[PDB]
Amino acid sequence: SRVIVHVDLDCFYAQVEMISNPELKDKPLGVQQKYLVVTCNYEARKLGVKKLMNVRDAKEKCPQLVLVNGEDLTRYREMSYKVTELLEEFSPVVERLGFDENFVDLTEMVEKRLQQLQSDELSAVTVSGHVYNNQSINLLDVLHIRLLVGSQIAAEMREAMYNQLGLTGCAGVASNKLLAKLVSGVFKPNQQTVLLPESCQHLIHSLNHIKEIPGIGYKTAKCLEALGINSVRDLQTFSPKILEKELGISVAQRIQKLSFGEDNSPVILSGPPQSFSEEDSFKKCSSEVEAKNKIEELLASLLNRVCQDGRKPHTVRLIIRRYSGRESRQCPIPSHVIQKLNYDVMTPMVDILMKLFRNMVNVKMPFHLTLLSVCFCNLK
DNA sequence: GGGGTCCT
DNA sequence: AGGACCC
Ligand SMILES: Nc1ccn([C@H]2C[C@H](O)[C@@H](COP(=O)(O)OP(=O)(O)OP(=O)(O)O)O2)c(=O)n1
Ligand SMILES: [Mg+2]
Ligand SMILES: [Mg+2]
Repeated sequence: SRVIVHVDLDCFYAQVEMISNPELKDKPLGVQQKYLVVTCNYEARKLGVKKLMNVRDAKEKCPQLVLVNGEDLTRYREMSYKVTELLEEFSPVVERLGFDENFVDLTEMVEKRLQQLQSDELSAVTVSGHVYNNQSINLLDVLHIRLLVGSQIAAEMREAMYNQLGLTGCAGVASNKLLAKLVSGVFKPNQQTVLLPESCQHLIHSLNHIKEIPGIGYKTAKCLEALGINSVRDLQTFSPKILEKELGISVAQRIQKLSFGEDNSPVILSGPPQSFSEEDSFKKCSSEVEAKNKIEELLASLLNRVCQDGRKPHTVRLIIRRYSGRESRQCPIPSHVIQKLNYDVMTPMVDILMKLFRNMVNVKMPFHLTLLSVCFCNLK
């Protein structure tokens, strides 16, 4: 009974970079974070570059590959919010998934448009983009009609994103979030597809690995494989009783429904972010003098972002990762420090973070850190 | 990697 | 505070 759209930008970081430096939009491009090419444009994907590939492999598999540094997410994050604000203008319930994916619940919009339709141009209702599995449309099936109106709205969304933000992307229209996300990637890049209900099982069985189901991640998949469960059909067919006692009642029941293409989870309004964090990874930090400097660097960056936002963070968290898996310490922020917008907030904040740091790290005995992160949360 | 979410 | 998920 729902019409959901999943919007997925084409090679997002690379797209932002190509727009920033149009001298790049004609060469194979890779966006680099440390030793990783986290994403690349479709010209590089032709030359055999894949997501999250090593720069050694990349530089060898494509020596003409242009690399730009994408460790600072500032510009990506800003464009990311322009996209979801644009979608929110179509319909206010927009759920973000990472920086480059959004779900919108179109069912009220679709119903409104259909109520405005007369007899002449309901003939007449046509699909925009691809129909998954090339299945024939039945114009007398109200479910088909509602999903086709969905595809028209999705086309308007992609058109607005291009005309207003210069961005291309894909869309998937289906009856729930799981299916919309699975179907959006069927034709890429810069294309869209709609899933009609009688093709649901074809879509779910098209998957080759159980980890390809959104909601089934690394740990869960490893567990399932441990159990002899490898195909979607294996999971569909496994004993609920055993699954429940192996993974617990909540996860087992949820993921088994997913394996049938069933997902009743609502599209949630993401709204403003609930946390701001910054991190830096490194080979080695083994002193407190370094720690403090790193933390000060991160803290400075964060205060720029708190300042921009408006709301104020009421707790701080320090996160670490030691050599050879993360640990954290948090505490409320003193009320007087919370009012800064002018003064000197650095020293009192670094004082707090260093205490947390010494709480976790025993500095009287040697240590080896490989990541540091500062997070502001509990915003008001 | 450099983010972000929610539940236990 | 830690674990699991998503990108
Ligand atoms: N461990 C990971 C996995 C993902 N990413 C980033 C790179 C991508 O920009 C985005 C997730 O990748 P997508 O699946 O959205 O793929 P892209 O948007 O990069 O390209 P496309 O959608 O065309 O496949 O988040 C990341 O930072 N770290
Ligand atoms: Mg994308
Ligand atoms: Mg998965």
